[PDB]
Amino acid sequence: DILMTQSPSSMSVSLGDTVSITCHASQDIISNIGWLQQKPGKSFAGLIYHGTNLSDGVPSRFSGSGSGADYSLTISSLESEDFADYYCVQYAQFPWTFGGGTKLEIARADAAPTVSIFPPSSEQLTSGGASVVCFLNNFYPKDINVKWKIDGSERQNGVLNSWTDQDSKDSTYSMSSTLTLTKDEYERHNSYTCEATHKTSTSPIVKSFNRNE
Amino acid sequence: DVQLQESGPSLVKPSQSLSLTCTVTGYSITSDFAWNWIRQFPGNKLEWMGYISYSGNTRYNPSLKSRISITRDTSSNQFFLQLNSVTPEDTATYYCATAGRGFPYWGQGTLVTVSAAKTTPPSVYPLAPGCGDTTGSSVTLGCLVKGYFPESVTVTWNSGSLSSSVHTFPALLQSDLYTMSSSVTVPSSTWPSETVTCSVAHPASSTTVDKKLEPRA
Repeated sequence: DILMTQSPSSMSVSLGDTVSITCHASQDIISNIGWLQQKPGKSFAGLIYHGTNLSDGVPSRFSGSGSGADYSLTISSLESEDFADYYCVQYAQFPWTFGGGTKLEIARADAAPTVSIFPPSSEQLTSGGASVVCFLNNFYPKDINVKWKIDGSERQNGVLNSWTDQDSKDSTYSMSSTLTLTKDEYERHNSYTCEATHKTSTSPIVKSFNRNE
Repeated sequence: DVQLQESGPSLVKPSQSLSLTCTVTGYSITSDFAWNWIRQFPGNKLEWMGYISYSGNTRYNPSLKSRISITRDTSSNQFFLQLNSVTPEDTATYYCATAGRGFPYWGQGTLVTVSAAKTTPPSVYPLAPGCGDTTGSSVTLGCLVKGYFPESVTVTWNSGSLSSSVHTFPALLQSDLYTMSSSVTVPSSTWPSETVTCSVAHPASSTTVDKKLEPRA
């Protein structure tokens, strides 16, 4: 099976920039190649086919070229929508195989996050559980470190972190740090503190509450 | 202008058989093209699985060969994926697509999970802002989705309206169960003013529950 060597594995250009993504066939597929775009969590929409042909409804910012074992995709005047995943596919020899994909990212300036902490709802409590939740939004770069405390003592148990991929609307990320306790243990504590440390800030962002309240 | 409508149940037990259906409209599968099954594994790897041509002619990816079976129905105008002896390792997002001239038309995809874990319906919880801390210009609200399986929910705020300034964090798996939450950011002349509800659908148990974000006490 022919190996579709895709390059580069990821990027970070600016808006209105231009990218060239080159896919490299293990052999010589005579232009039987397709260029797919996958928009976040959606499905695919074919961009180029047979190597150099634009698919209908496809903008003239997109265009591909190549011969033999070596093919590429360029997108001029990049736009927010364009910052998604791209995959080449080869359909000359069986089995048809796909490239390893290329993620695309908008280079942004640093952002300090906007941190919100959320006590457990009095619906989860009455249910037995109790999660203390924390959102850190609209920041760059992705690398963040959140830390929890309970009346001072730091807590690593029961936390669960989730990052979103980049928002193309604003080139930022967000993450939700979840602490999950038993309603009993929750009731046995006063203070709950969420600490975001980002390359942006010298001292962490502290949001906390009193269960007392 | 073809439409791919891929139906089929999304939760299959290991060793059992996975069987899907693409439903083609605005084009005849006998007329033309190659009609395919493509899976995308979490971590976005893509495997081509096989196809059946316009002329009922099948080709498979040999790494499946033994267990794969792609057939069609003229009358209804549909093709069918069958995959036997599934393993956990066959858990991907299943796409049907058309071939020849590239891959013009695609289905919307279908997530398939291979697991012995039971379908749990998700408990939704509103996450209103912290206690006394009244806001000002900005106010951030949330929704937390607990104890559900398998993968596939859709949190919408009201119903699309609050489209902008919404972050819905991908789901995290712990002990056969997903917990996931979503934050919405608003002005104020908006909330507690406008009925801001969290609209979550989980198809595997038909549990389109809404929860209404109200201030605490």
